[PDB]
Amino acid sequence: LSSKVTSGAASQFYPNSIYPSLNVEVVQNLYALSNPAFSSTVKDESAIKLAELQKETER
Amino acid sequence: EECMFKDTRLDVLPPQVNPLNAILAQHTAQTPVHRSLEKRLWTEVRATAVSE
Repeated sequence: LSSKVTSGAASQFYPNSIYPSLNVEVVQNLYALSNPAFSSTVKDESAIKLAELQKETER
Repeated sequence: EECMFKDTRLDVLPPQVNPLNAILAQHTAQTPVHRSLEKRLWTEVRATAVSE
């Protein structure tokens, strides 16, 4: 799943309805619920290579 | 020829290189990325295990 839709058709049936015939639609994305964690050395020839590989992985 | 009458220990010192960096580098080069993310999951689940 990617999105959630709503539909307020029951406002016509609601008593003392302030919103009769509410023909609109709300759509909300879901990537936070699907992935809450989305928000988140002397120039040697070894440590800089390690940093490069770690950066590639994170990339 | 006059090597005995000198002190070049400062001219020649042992390097401060950590071989662990080359070892972890060869480990990352051998491993794939999904295992790295799995290891991040193992660490997170271990954190929750220590929490509970």
